[PDB]
Amino acid sequence: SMTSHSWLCDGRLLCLHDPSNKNNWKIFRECWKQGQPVLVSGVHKKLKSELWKPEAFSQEFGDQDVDLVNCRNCAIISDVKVRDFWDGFEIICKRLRSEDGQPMVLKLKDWPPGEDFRDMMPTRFEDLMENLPLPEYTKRDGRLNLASRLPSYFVRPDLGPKMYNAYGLITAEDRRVGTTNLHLDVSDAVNVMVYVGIPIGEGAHDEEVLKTIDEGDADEVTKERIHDHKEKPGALWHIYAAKDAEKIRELLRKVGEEQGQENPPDHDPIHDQSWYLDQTLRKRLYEEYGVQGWAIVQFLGDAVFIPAGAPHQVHNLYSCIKVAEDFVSPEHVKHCFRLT
Ligand SMILES: Oc1c(F)cc(F)cc1[C@H]1CCNN1
Ligand SMILES: [Cl-]
Ligand SMILES: [Cl-]
Ligand SMILES: [Cl-]
Ligand SMILES: [Cl-]
Ligand SMILES: [Mn+2]
Repeated sequence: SMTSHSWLCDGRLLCLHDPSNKNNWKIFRECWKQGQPVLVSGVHKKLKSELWKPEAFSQEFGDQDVDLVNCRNCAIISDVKVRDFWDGFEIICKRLRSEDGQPMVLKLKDWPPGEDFRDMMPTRFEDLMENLPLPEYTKRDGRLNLASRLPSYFVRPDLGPKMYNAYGLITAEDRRVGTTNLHLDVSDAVNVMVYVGIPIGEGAHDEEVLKTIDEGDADEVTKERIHDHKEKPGALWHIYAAKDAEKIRELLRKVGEEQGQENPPDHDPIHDQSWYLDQTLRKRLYEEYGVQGWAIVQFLGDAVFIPAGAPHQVHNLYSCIKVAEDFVSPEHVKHCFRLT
């Protein structure tokens, strides 16, 4: 009952349906050469589901020391146990509370740390790397991944993968906050949604998630994946073409000045990783600068391909475990060159 692919974002986004189809490159490479992001669905069906549960991470690693971020105000919670994060992932009555008694929104910072994923979790590492889509691009030694083949005239990505773990944003005020603020990377990346935790306690929180997707500018086919197929939505992305990055910098310098920030005329608001483009800012970008983006809802098992140089931001709808691998495609190697 499956086709090779379909379109999202009104024809502007390729969606591949079979993550292990040996002919995916033939559809992928034209969209990719044009600087577009790409979605691949179904990767969860390829993985060992018991390796990707929050309860297993808490049991195996719960005594490690970590720092957390309060997503609502960017405050750092220093030197707590990683079980203090995992045990509140889905069960809200266990979640650390603010001084005022609210269940907090928390991101687990840099865990596993640096390049340690493979050493700490060798079985997770194997399960992910063996099941990544477009493997000639995405595997450490794929024929179309230049990462291991480039001289020092190019910025090379760290050894991955990297895990991205954070709770869902909850309230109407939370609609304007990012999980990961607007930034860009000089390498390509593939980001896989390996687990979505839809809570209980303040369970009945479904309604604010629909208003967020709608105001997020999501297309009508993406709204159908909820109501028709009952797939689990993880996170709302906005991605912008690499060619539009300077126009985005101009908007954010004008807004920083309007808000009384005192910045030099050359400072880089995208590198600062301090902005989240809310509905007001995304409309201003379109109307005042002529820039359109891609609004993407990443469901359980969706792999998002983010092109080198493309500004992007992430807003978790529910609690998410994401795992990402950097790579260097020949199509986009210009973005990591250190001259001209
Ligand atoms: O994966 C499938 C599949 F399950 C069914 C089909 F009719 C076509 C494909 C595509 C994918 C890329 N090229 N073959
Ligand atoms: Cl490009
Ligand atoms: Cl492991
Ligand atoms: Cl491939
Ligand atoms: Cl961030
Ligand atoms: Mn990134």
